[PDB]
Amino acid sequence: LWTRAQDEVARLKALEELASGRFGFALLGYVPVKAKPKVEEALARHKESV
Amino acid sequence: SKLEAILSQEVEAEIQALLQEAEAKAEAVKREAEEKAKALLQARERALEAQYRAALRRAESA
Repeated sequence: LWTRAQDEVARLKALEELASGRFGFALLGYVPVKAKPKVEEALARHKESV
Repeated sequence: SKLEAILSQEVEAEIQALLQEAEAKAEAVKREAEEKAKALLQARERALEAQYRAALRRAESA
């Protein structure tokens, strides 16, 4: 329960650090080159790869 | 572009359903306007009926 609570609280604290655009939203991150494939696979799992 | 079309069609569907319920609000306004119109015309029907019916009563007695 505390693991799921820490996961959801980290999700809330990260969404606090987002940038919203009035029913739109911007996101800016930094990720290494050795994980670009898993990042592209996760980004393909959006609504239409938004 | 793509996300323009997706979210803008979403707002289209939402406000189109809500504004057609607002057209139903306007249609209830027209419905009650027809209600007041038929009440106007039918009360005037009853009024002219009763008035000239009593006028025939009075001309009969005279």
